[PDB]
Amino acid sequence: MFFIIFLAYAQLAYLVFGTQVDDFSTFQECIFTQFRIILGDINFAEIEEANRVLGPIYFTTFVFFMFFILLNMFLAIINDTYSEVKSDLAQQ
Amino acid sequence: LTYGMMSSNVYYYTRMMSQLFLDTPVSKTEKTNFKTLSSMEDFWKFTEGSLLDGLYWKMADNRSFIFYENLLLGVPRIRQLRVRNGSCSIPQDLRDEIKECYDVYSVSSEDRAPFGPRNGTAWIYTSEKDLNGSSHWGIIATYSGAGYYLDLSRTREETAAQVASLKKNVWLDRGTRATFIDFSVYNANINLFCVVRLLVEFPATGGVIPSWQFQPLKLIRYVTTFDFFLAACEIIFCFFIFYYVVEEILEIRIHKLHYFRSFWNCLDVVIVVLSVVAIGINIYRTSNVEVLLQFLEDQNTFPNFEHLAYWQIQFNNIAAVTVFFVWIKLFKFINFNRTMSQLSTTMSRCAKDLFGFAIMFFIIFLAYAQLAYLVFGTQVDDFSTFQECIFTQFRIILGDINFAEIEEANRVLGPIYFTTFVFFMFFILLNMFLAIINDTYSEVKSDLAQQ
Amino acid sequence: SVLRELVTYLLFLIVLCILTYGMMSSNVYYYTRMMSQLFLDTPVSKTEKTNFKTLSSMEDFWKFTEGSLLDGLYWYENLLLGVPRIRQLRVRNGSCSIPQDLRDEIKECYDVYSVSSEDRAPFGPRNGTAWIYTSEKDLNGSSHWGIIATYSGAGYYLDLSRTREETAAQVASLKKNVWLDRGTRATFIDFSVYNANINLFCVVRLLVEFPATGGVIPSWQFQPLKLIRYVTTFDFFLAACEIIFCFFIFYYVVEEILEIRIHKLHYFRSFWNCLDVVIVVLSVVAIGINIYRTSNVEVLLQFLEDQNTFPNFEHLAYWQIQFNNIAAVTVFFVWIKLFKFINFNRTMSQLSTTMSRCAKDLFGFAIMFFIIFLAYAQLAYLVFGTQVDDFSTFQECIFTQFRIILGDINFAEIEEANRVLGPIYFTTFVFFMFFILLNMFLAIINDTYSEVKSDLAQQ
Amino acid sequence: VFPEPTADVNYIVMLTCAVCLVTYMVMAAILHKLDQLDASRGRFKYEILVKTGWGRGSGTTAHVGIMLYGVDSRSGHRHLDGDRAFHRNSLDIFRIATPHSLGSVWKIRVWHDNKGLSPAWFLQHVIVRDLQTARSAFFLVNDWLSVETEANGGLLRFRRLLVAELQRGFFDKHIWLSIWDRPPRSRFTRIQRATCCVLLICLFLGANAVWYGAVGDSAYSTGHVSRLSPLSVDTVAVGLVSSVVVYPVYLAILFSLAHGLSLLLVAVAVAVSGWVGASFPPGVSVAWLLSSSASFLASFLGWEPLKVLLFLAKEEARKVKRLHGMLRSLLVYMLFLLVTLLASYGDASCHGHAYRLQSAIKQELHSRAFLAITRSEELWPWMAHVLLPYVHGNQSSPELGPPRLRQVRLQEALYPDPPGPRVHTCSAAGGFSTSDYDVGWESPHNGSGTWAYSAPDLLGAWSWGSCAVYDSGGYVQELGLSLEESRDRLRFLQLHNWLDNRSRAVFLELTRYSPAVGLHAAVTLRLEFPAAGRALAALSVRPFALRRLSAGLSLPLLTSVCLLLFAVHFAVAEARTWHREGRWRVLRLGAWARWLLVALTAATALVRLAQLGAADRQWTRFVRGRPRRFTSFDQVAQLSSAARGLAASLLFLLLVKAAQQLRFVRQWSVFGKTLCRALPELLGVTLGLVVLGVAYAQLAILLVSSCVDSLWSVAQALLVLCPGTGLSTLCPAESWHLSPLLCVGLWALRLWGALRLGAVILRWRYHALRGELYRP
Ligand SMILES: CCCCCCCC/C=C/CCCCCCCC(=O)O[C@H](COC(=O)CCCCCCCCCCCCCCC)COP(=O)(O)OC[C@@H](O)CO
Ligand SMILES: *[C@@H]1O[C@H](CO)[C@@H](O)[C@H](O)[C@H]1NC(C)=O
Ligand SMILES: *[C@@H]1O[C@H](CO)[C@@H](O)[C@H](O)[C@H]1NC(C)=O
Ligand SMILES: *[C@@H]1O[C@H](CO)[C@@H](O)[C@H](O)[C@H]1NC(C)=O
Ligand SMILES: *[C@@H]1O[C@H](CO)[C@@H](O)[C@H](O)[C@H]1NC(C)=O
Ligand SMILES: *[C@H]1O[C@H](CO)[C@@H](O)[C@H](O)[C@H]1NC(C)=O
Ligand SMILES: [Ca+2]
Repeated sequence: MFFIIFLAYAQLAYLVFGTQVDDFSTFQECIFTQFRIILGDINFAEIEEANRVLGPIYFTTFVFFMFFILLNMFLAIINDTYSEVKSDLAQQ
Repeated sequence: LTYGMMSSNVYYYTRMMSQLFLDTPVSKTEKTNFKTLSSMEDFWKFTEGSLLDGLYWKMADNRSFIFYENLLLGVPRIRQLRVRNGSCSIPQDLRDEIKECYDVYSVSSEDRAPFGPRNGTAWIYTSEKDLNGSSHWGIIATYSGAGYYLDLSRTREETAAQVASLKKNVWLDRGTRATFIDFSVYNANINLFCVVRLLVEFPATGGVIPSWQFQPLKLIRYVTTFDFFLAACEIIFCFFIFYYVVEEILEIRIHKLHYFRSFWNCLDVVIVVLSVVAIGINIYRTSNVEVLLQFLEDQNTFPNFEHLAYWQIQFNNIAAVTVFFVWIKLFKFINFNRTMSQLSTTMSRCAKDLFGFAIMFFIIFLAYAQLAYLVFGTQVDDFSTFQECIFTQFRIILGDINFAEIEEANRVLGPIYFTTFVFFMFFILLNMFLAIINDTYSEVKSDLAQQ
Repeated sequence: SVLRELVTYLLFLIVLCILTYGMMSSNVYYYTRMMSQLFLDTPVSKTEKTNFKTLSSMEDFWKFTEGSLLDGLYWYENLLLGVPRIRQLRVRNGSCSIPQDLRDEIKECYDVYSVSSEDRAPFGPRNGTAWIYTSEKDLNGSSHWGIIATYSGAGYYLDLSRTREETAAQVASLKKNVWLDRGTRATFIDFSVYNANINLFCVVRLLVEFPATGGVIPSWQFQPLKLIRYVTTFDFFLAACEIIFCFFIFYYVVEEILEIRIHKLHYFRSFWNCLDVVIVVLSVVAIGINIYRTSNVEVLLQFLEDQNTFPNFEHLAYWQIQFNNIAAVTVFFVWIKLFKFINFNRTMSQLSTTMSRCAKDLFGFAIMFFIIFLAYAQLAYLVFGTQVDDFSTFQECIFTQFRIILGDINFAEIEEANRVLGPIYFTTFVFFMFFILLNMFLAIINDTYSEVKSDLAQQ
Repeated sequence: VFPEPTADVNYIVMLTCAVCLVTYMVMAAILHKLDQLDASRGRFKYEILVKTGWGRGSGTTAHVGIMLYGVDSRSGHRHLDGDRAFHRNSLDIFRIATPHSLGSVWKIRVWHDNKGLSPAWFLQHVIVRDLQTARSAFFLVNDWLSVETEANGGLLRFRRLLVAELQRGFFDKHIWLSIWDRPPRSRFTRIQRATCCVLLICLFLGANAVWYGAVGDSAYSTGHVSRLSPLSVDTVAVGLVSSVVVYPVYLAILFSLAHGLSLLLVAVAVAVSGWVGASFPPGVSVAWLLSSSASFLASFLGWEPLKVLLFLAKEEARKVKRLHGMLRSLLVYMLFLLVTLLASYGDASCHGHAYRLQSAIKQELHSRAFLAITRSEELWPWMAHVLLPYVHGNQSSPELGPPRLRQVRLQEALYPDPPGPRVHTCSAAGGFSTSDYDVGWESPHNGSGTWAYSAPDLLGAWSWGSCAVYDSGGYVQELGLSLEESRDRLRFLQLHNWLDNRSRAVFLELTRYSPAVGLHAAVTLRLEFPAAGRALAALSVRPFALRRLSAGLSLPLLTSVCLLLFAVHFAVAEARTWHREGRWRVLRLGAWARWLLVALTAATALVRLAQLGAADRQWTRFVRGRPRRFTSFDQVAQLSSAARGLAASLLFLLLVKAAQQLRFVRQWSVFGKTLCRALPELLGVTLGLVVLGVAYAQLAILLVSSCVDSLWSVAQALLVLCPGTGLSTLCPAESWHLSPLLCVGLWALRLWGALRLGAVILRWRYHALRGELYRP
């Protein structure tokens, strides 16, 4: 699911910024740029000027969905699995 | 369709022109370029300097190939928009030391009278209809398609003389509000036009604001077999959209009259609406190309290609959003085992609580944003507009911020803002989402296991 | 009964804090920075744009030693503490085996620097001590641990003069009668300055390494030191603080000795005793370094008036660096030690029990995390080892990965070095560290917390 | 007349319409909840016997009640049914569930019910003496009359025919005080009243906007709207005519599913308010609000009162009391929010123009030339090269006063610093000696020379200098006669060295004004120098709108006085509770938060009034003689700025309060409960985090400030820093500020995990709160 959403966002970014920003020149470059956005290693001074509308929307929605939804879901899965396995192992 | 619409690298096509016209210093001894213009004299230096160097290249009245490959089409055009004198209202207290005053740009305050040496079209107002122009939506305001315009020549010697004459007789006063430069190139190697527009804004408070636009176009599509393949694929896409809308109408007709409580029907109707809008835009755009024929009838006039570029940008945005939503629609089918079913159930069950908490999260976010706008909004320029404040906060979340630039804007209440925002964003608001998601996932998994 | 412990620890902590604040604003960083800018930033000559930080050939070094070095040394306006020394370490001809396949066009080879392949024969005009090998013992030096190798203290040395018109002549004579042959491997320059305007002694060492593959590599170190004396009342206040600190550490060590004498059978199960002994040993080694430095600081002023002798003052600089490094971790541990008092309430007790009951699981998972970390580091070393310079050595790979964890990526050199398997490495590392592995830590803690609260109910 | 050819927007009308719509939405939700609660069920009441067996012959199914037409509670008669259900020859003796409260006055009335057979029994009364409040009498007429003939009494004449009726419908047909004072089971739904109320207020707003925007020239043309101050004939005579002029249309719906279409009409109402109000001068938009308020007050006092001339029960009671209190609090908070919004965002266009103006001023003086200065001798050609054309050239046509110049070295000449480097920050200073002087140097010829000391003035004592700061002390210059005398004066100053010698700062600041935007600005440059030659740099441009206290009744004055009224109301309300409880009003948010709110509300108005007065005084001083002095407007440019910040802070608080009020949704009430319950563990973890952050911060800065790129190999990679700066550029020897330390500590805490620990706590608490409020 995570990579389906990631590739949808990457394709949108490729179609929007693919001729002006040089960080979205190719699809693989879009993927690498999206991975670098998580670390906070992007300009955003070129994203906003390449497209004033639909440029900031992409960035804000991507940040909100990656940081506040998917990472928390990974953490929840890991926490629940660890607690369940430890409890059942101790019980048995 | 998407992979065909992004052909071989037109990114380099755009980049070469951008570097030629934007990164080149206006002259040899100074280091300012178009991106760092700071005064009207710098604009005049640019017009007679790097602009003419980039526009005209050497191989009787021969044409100009910009990189020995890109053919300059017709002649470039320059235009300006200005306001009337005495269009503001100064107080009677200072009505002796201040005589003249010009307001900000607006159609109510714009000038329409001849000025200076009234000789030709450069000193006479021309209406928008008689100029076949339209609005632009610049950075400061939205400028009309009218103004005072001049058409340059096909050779450097005549254009230089024209620009020198425009500079001698003062054509840029302090009443000037905006200036546009427009032209186009072809580059027959790959069949793809390029439209170039450069805008320079002169705000009423002084200073200069530059902006640019380089837009590739395709107007002679059917040249190769791949073009016919793309046309056939477009026809197939139209048939698919027709079938989908027919199926949607059948499913909304009688069966499940409500039909809106699925979140998949809403996605389907959104996709259909976007697709039909894109199809209509494409049909209205490709069938209106009389500008190209008029230019080809006589190739010594300005080629009017801005409407095509505007509609191409609109179509690109619509297509990108449609593709994104079509790809998102794939979640309707990934339920092939018990692992994905419980994940989808968890998401669907926790969405209703995530929305309720996101309301509070966004209220607090907007409170912080408005505080930052009101405090740092006149000195930082990362907070100069409300949406810029929102984007700046989203960047602060990622750590892409310069704390020193807001610490010096306000010695106190700046560090307070930064510290409180970071603390309450990473220690409270981020963890409540995790709490909700973890509780819902645990409840769903335990319910399934017990049942 | 813990009130006395809390109050004595509070007095110890405030004493340490005031000592730190006294060391906080010594204003030695700014002087060293703008004196480094005097040597490493000014163009080598009026025409060339290069500096010591960007040396690239033998000629650049030869221009540096006649130019930016001389004019910035004989004129802020500091005065010399003697005569600077310049030393050279070289290897011998025929120190490696030329393959027989292609040896009719190559006649001599020079191996990388090593004690086995070091040269000792008198080369060039055998006039003085700059053309004859002198052992380490006569030079009273030690190893340097440079960038590409570690260098002995021996070599071919020459002491310059206190007058510019003679030092320039000496270095010109060295340049004329060729001194830097193909066998040269390293060059050291050492001196010291005073800068009477603000009382701060400084020792300066510059090193130029000549690899066997050609080129040069520059490195530098400027170290400040002080000759503190009772000249005001504030320095007396800090002196009283130092005596108070000595009394406090003696108090802590004697009662630690008592508490270990009464319970010598078991003393390592508790965690705070280990922290206390670490604190006391760090404090005692730091104070020993300080007393040695203040005892030996009385010999450096002998060269201030007039002395045509080179002062070897590198041990003081090394031990001062060690003293700063020790002081930092000392205050950190004496900031951690504060954590054993705040355990007054029931909630604090639950938090402390949660943290104490999950130490073994965290340590166990650290092993797996480090195994995966070393696997990734070895992969990065094998892939980007010869291209990026953030992965040139194994420790550099380790530190680069640590910086990547904290968000300090470059990704330009990584992508350029390997268009495939570079981005794969980056993406896989980011995905598996920011979404899977680092979460597991928290998971452990999370469970423990719940368990703790649960037993409260059963209690 | 078709107005609005322009494109600027007026924020007052939009803000007030948004506030009214939002308060209507909240009231509609809460009132619908209350209506459904009341309809699900649809003092004066005593616990005494009602055995009225004084007669017989009236055997029939009868169930009547009483009407306690008293003070603040006048309910009608009710009915009840028992086992026998009032069979033949049976007298009912029981008490009914009546929540109306009467008083110890002549307020009693009992109804009857004669269904079928006529009444023959004589039911005297219910003998009650003292049960709850003794609001009844144990005596009556006890007579028989026609069918449904209710006996009158105290505890048909025209003078008393329907005067009692004026105590039933008085708060029923008065649409304002009828949303919480209606009788049970009425055909009004209690939200139709809110619908017609919001329609009425929006229609007042629309009528006032239309009159002030379009129909204002037929009666008196050539700009009749030119007075804003209340002269008892203006801004009042417009409200009543409007008021009345739509009153009838409001009636038209008061007479029914037209409400579903009525919300449409209200829409287009604000539409004209969003259209005709865009071209409103500031003086007109501050009278439009006053006229609307006057019209509403007239309707509340003059026209509506004239129109009227023509167990579980305790739980429900406390619920309805709580809901009424919530309505009152909602209205008060909405009014406070509207006042704060008007105080904050009245001139956002001026905000954007001010930012652009300051940027243009900075870029037009070569700010990065002044920032990168290291020679005290190139300052004079810098001033003679870019500053003189700026001040005297045709570029800055509006200047508003001649420039000025001054500095501080005190009485001690500087010394030649070492070439290249300089003193640490400002070493080898002087002090500050005040005394007269003459041309060339401090050496009087016959008396007090022209080169005076220029001592501090009455107001403006703030410069916030890095090393030292004065108010006005310095060698004041004139720089007049823009033609040629400026260069001559500069050359004379350079030659005579009257102020060149013994200098440690620059402190140059003249003026700025933008006639188009309508904003002034104060630009000041500081070049504090440790000694001769090397110097630091700093620039500060502050734009502001020059509005004066004598200008009239501008929006800031009205907002400030309303804020002061709100502050005093909150203060007295909190003092009433404080005096009720005496002392020991501690250990709760309560008073400790209300006091801070009152302090903020008082300061955000006091600072505004102070800046208005300071601006007026400075403007008068400047107008006295304009081409003689400097007048130092900078002080005003500070105060206004401060005021703005205060306002923002206030709004911020109010906004977060809105989030706290979202708990009223039952399914969304767990987040606030979770936070409130987990607060102690969060505080403990916060204490631990603070200790760890302090330790790490002072380890990191100690490691950093001990070397020049020669720290370590391990610690060079594990050391986090404040975002926005690198590792090479740190350790400023001028001052070790606390804010970089806080940033470093907090960001290091955030990057090393150490902030997901809250997720360990909150999650648990969240789980614990979903077993104690969803399970049972
Ligand atoms: C034989 C005896 C054995 C001795 C005991 C053995 C102990 C062995 C150490 C294990 C390290 C434990 C913490 C290391 C965690 C490092 C990474 C981390 O914190 O992960 C977070 C959860 O972790 C966590 O909250 C874990 C707990 C957080 C606490 C962080 C403090 C770090 C170290 C404090 C030093 C104190 C004392 C030091 C000297 C005594 C989740 O990623 P998060 O989204 O949040 O952002 C990260 C993103 O921004 C960049 O990575
Ligand atoms: C602008 O108009 C004013 C009168 O309103 C006049 O004094 C001034 O000279 C005019 N400026 C021009 C024509 O440039
Ligand atoms: C106007 O046009 C005439 C003829 O085309 C030319 O001679 C003159 O220089 C132009 N400019 C003026 C009169 O300012
Ligand atoms: C180094 O030794 C080899 C031994 O074969 C000799 O041929 C060569 O000439 C020597 N190098 C020089 C510079 O003499
Ligand atoms: C080495 O020889 C003499 C030492 O007696 C010295 O003066 C000279 O400068 C040196 N160099 C030569 C002779 O090339
Ligand atoms: C080092 O000290 C020794 C003392 O034995 C001295 O002989 C020697 O000259 C010193 N260094 C030098 C110049 O070799
Ligand atoms: Ca469907």
